Amino acid sequence: ENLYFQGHMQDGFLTVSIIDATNNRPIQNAVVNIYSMSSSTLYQNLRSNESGQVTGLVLPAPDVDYSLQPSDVRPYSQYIVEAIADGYETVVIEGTQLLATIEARQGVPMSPRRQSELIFDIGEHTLYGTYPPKIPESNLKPLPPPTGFVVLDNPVVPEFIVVHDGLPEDSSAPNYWIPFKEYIKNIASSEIYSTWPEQTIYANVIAIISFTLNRVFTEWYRNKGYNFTITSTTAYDHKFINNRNLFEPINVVVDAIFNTFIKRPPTSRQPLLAQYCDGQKSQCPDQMTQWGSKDLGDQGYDYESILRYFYGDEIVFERAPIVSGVPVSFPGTTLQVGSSGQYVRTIQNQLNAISNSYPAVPKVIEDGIYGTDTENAVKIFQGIFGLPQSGVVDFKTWYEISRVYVATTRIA
Repeated sequence: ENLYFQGHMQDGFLTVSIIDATNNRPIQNAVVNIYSMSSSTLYQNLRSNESGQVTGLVLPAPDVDYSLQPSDVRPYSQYIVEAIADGYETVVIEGTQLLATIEARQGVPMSPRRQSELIFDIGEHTLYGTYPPKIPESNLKPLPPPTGFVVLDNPVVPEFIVVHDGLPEDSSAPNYWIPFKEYIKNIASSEIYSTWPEQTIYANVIAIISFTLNRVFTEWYRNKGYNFTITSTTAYDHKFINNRNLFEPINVVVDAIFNTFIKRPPTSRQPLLAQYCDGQKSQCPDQMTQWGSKDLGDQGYDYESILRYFYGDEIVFERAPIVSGVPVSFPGTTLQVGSSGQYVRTIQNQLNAISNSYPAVPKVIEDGIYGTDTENAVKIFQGIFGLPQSGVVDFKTWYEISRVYVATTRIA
């Protein structure tokens, strides 16, 4: 006797992206099967398109209401996604998590080669499952003295994070090189539900970035003699799940503010080691509660006041330099039809390169004039990587282009 009948299901959406793990190139015409979780078929023999994608799948998901309050019911569905493709070792993803009204994006990296298969398993979301609580720890850490290079004396967004999938002291756990923005998206997809108010996603993603960039900037684990940047566990850091699916509302937020962080006191060099907790299973004062920032989201607060409410009035928001592996930075003005010059020529040069791996991206004359041709290439590109198809190269589209350009021009 809930709102409806117990068992009621809504539509949540899915897009599957199949990429060759050795060169990041999309795989076309792979088979994609979907199953449920007891387990039975739902979709059979889906074929990936020329961008390696099968888009717009529709899958049942619990009532969205279960993800807007603390609940005993799992607020998301779990599915199995199977990718098969000739020449490639098959990949099964178990536990792909679907939220009603929202697009889940599942990435499938396949390696080239007989009867072996890769199984990635996605555990329970931290807001639902039970995970070891976060070992308490100080918010500010010691630093080496300033070398006087200012960019070196202050946080910069690295290009990669080296994640240790296990406790720090378990030397047998694997280390993965994750691109920064895919890292933050993976943490956020397990820490919050993307059916949450926009301003609440922003404020939680900035806490995640402050934390993560404090591990990077203080070189926490290297100066303790480990060969990694952060671990995947909830006790020392936050829950990272290799190849879990990301969510569209979270991806667009991160694309937009992935270099923004908290400083407290405002004179800090290092970003605040911003810590949180859900706020039902566990309390944590002087810090942020995930469920508590949802309330303030519901009550219409913006993100600077959500964070200032949990961490204090005096905090300031900083934007860190970004190493993207293209030695040009976004110039601070959106490029669009009409624009001209070297930044436009650089966009067109990157998109043409990308289009050798993603032929859906039509080619453009590389002349430095942002014409209809370029706006159409940017709209198709945006559409492939889950971005609003404004056809406009603002900050978030700039670094997404650089990210794919590098990912596909790296080994081949």
